[PDB]
Amino acid sequence: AAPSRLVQPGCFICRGVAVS
Amino acid sequence: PAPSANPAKIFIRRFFSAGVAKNVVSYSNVMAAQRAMEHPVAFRCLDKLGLTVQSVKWDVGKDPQNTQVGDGGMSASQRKALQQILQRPNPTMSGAQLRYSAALSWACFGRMAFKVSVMSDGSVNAIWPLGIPFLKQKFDRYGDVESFQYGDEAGKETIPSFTKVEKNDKGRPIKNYAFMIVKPSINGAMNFDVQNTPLQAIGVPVALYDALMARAIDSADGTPNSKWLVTASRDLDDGQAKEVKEGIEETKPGGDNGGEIIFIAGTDVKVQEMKNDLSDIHSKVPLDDQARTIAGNFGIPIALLYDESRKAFFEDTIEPGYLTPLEDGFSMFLCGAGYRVIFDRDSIPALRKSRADIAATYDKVTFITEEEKREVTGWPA
Amino acid sequence: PQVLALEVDCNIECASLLDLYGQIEVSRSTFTYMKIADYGQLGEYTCDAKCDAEFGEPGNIRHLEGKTYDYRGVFCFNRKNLQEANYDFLSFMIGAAQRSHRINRNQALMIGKGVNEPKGWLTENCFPVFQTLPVDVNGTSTPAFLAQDWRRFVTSFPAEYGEARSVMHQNVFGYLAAMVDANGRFLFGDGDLTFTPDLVRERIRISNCLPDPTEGNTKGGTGQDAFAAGSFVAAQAAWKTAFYAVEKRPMFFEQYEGGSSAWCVKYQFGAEDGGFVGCCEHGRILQI
Repeated sequence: AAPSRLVQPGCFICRGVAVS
Repeated sequence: PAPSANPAKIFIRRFFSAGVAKNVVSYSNVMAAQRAMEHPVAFRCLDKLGLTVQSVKWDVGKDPQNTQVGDGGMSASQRKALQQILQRPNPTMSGAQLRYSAALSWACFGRMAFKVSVMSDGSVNAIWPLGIPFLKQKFDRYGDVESFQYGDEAGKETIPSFTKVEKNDKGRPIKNYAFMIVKPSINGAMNFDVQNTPLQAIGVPVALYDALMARAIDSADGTPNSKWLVTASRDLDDGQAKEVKEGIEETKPGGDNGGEIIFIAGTDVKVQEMKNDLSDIHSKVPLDDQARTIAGNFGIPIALLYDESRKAFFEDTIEPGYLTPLEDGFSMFLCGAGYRVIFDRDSIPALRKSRADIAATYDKVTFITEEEKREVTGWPA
Repeated sequence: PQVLALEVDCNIECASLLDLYGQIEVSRSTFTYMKIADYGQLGEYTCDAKCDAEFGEPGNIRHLEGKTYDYRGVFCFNRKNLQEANYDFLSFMIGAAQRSHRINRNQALMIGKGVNEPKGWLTENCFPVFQTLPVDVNGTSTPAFLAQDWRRFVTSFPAEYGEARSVMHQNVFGYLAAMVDANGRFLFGDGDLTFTPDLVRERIRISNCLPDPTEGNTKGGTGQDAFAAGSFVAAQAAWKTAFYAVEKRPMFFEQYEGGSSAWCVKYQFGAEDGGFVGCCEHGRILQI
C-alpha cells in the first residue's frame, strides 16, 4: 500500500474571536 | 463433574465456524448410497446386513458390571415404559423395522440418529428414526453439538441434543432430543470428521462391475447369432443363386429336405463356419474378483454368497460392528446406570448349538461356583 | 507437495447495529399497527356563571402498515472438482452466503432506498440533522469538529425521551481521543499514552461502516484536509423506539433439481426480513 498520511487535529481552540 | 471443557475446541477456532447448521454427510456420499441400492451385489449385501440384525430380540435388563449400588433405574416405571417402547415404537412401526433402519443407515453412512418424546418424568413416549441424508446439526462454542436441524424451510425443529436439554433432578431429560450416534475415525474429530463407511473404498470395483456388465448386455444384442457364412462367385446367375440358397436353408429342423446332404454340381461354393463363442462376454474372471471385493469390504465371508462361515459372519462382523455399537449408543443415553439395553444372544438360531456345547462342557468342571458357571454363558442370576 | 491446513482469509465484518433497534417477529408478510398523531385539546378555562361548555377538538388515530422484503441468491458448482477436491466448497459457500446476507441486511437497514429494500434512517432524512460550525485559521474558514461540539450534541438530547446511545466510527473516536488543548495536553486521558473509557458505560456503541467523515483517517484538517463540510459524523437515538426490525424466516438453502444439467449442480438460498422507522423524533444526527 502507498504511504498514507496521518493528519491529526491541530491546536483548535476558538470559533468566536479573530486575532488582531 | 461434567468437565464441560473438552479438547475438541481445536476445530471451532478456524477449521470450523459456530452456528452454521452444517450437514452431516456429503452429497457425494448420499448419492453414492442411493445408486448402491440398485446395484445387484451392493444391494444384496446391504439387505443382508439389515436383515440379520433385524432378527435380534431386544429387552432391558441389569448390566453385568453393576458396581453402581445407587442404581440409575430411577423409577422402575420408566424402565417398564422403556421396555414397552423398545418392543413397540411409534405407531405404524415395530422394533424390528427400527433395528433394520438403524443398522442400514449405519452401514451406508456410519451414523445413527433417533428422536425421543419423553413425556414429563423420564418416561419415554416414542422413538423415531431420522433420515441421515437430510439431517443437519449445529455445534456449540466449546466442543460439541447443541441442536439438530431437520428440514430445509418448513420443518425447522431445532431439536436439542442430549447434552443440552431440560433435565430432571436425577439427570433424565424431560423434553425431546436426539442421539446422532457416530463412528470414530483417524485424527479424532469426534463429530467434525469424515464418515467411516465401507462405501468409501468400493468406488472403483463397483464402477468396474457396472462397466463390464454394460459391455455384456450390449454385446448380447448386436453380435450376429448366425453361422455358416456361405459365399458364391460372380458367375452364378442370381435366379439359381436363390435355389442353392433355398437348397441349403431348407435343411432346418422341420424342412422339406431336412437332414439330407447338400449336393452342388459345378461352381464349387465355399462355406466357413463362424465360432461366435459369446461365452465370456461378462469377463467371468475379472468380475468375481470385484464381487469378492465389494462383499469382503462389507465384512462378508464369500461362502455366504459352510456353517462355520455363518458362525464367523455372525460373531466376527455382525456382533462387534452393528450390535455392540447400537447397544452402547442406546445404553449411553436411554437409561440410568445399573440398567441398560441388552439383546439375547440365544435368539440367534446359528449360535444355539455353540451355546449348547459350551454350556454342556462347563457343566463338567468342578472348581467353579454355580453363579459364575451361569454368568460365563449368559444367565444372570 | 506439503499442503497445510492453514486457511488465511483476512476479511472483516462491521459491528452490528441489530441489537440496538427494536426487534419484532411476524409470521405473515404484511403487518399493521395503530399510531396516535396527537391527543388534541379538550376543554378550555371557561368562565364562571355560564351554563354551557365547549366541544374542544378531538385527537387523531392513524393506522399504518408494512410489508417484509425477500433476499435471494443462487450458486452452482461443477461436481468434478467438488468430487476431487481436498476441501468442502459446499460449507465454504454456505458460510459465504450467510456472511453476505448479514452484511447486506445491515447495510440495507442502514441506508436502504425505498422500493424492495427497507428504508434506512440515513436516506429517510427525517431525523433532525444538527450541523456544526466552521472554524477560522489564518483567515481561512475551514470546517472542523471539536470535543466541545461533541459534548453539546450528546447533551442536547431531550431528557424525557429516555436514555439514548450513540453510533460513530472508530476513526471519529480516535480523532476525539487524540485532541490537544492549547499548550500541549490531551483533553481526554491526560498522561497515560491512551484514552480508552468504558464504552458501554459512556453509552457509545461503535461500528465500522458508517460514512466515516475522516476519509481513510486522512482528513484531520488544517489545509486541504478539511472535513469536506456535509459529511455524516454521528447519530444518537433512542433505538428501542426509533427504528424497528421485523423478522419472518431465517436463511434457507435448497438444491435446484431441474436447471442442474448434470454438469453444474446448483443451490439457491433465501430469506425474508425488513425494517422501518416509527416516530423519527427520537433521534438526531450530528454532521459537519
